[PDB]
Order: sequence, then C-alpha cells, then structure tokens
Amino acid sequence: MSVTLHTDVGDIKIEVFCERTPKTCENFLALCASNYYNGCIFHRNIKGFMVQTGDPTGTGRGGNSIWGKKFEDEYSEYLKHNVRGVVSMANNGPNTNGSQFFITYGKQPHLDMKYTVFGKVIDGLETLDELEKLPVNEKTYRPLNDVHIKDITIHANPFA
Ligand code: NI
Ligand code: NI
Repeated sequence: MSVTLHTDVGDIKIEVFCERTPKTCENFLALCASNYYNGCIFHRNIKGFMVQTGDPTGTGRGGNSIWGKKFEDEYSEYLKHNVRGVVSMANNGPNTNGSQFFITYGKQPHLDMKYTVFGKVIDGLETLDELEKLPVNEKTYRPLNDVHIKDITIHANPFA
C-alpha cells in the first residue's frame, strides 16, 4: 500500500510496509484516511538529518494514535534508516508511538531499533529536496514559513 502527501512544496509518495509493521500501518492509514494530518505542518526540519510532522498542534509535543493512546514499537531487522527517504514514527522512548512521523534525509544508523520504520519515499524526491532547503530558525529547526500537508491520498489496492 502507499499514500501521497500533498504538501505546499509538492507531493511525496510513501510506500508503507504493512506486512512487517501491521499496527503502525493501520494507525497511519487510519489517520490519513480520516484527514487527521490535513493542515499539519512540518514543525522540525533538520538538514542532513530529517524532517518531522504529524502533530496537529505543530509543537512536536502533540498528536495521538487512532486508538487515542500511544502504541508499541514494531522493529524489524529488515527495516533500517539506511537511505534517504525512510519514514518512521517519532517517539519519546519505548512504545510511545502516536501520530507524529519523520522522513530521513540520509542514512542514520543510530536511529535503528530506536524508532519504528514503516515506510519509504518512492516518488517525489524533489519534494523532499525542497523541504530540506527550507530556511529554518537555526535554534528550533522550525521552518521560517509554515509548510503544510494539505491533504493525503491513499492509493486503494484494487484487491478488495
Ligand atoms: Ni495535490
Ligand atoms: Ni497554517
């Protein structure tokens, strides 16, 4: 399955690995499908590292799962932050996944087994490039200009 994030700076198609991270997938797709991320900004943008979003409050402290409470990590030896465009859930320690997620800008091995990887950017890399060059407050890494996720399209699999 895949989703396309329609942002102020372009679209980003992300393939989600539902066979390895079923709960993370269910959560993400449910939030996407219920317009939960619509209007969300990319609140933390760190060039060379990653960009974070998925917090309706836009502070980096908010957001919750489709279950109204944090859920468990789903780590996998098959899923590592070893390339640009890996998509993972942000957290505040073990099993504290909510709604926030981030997209890496490059290989970041230190993140492995610390955050639940659940997707990969498969199209719209130019959009990721645009996000990475966005001017930010060099102290908080918050983009000087709000960049939002307008809406998200879920590519329904023809198969039931
Ligand atoms: Ni669009
Ligand atoms: Ni706004």
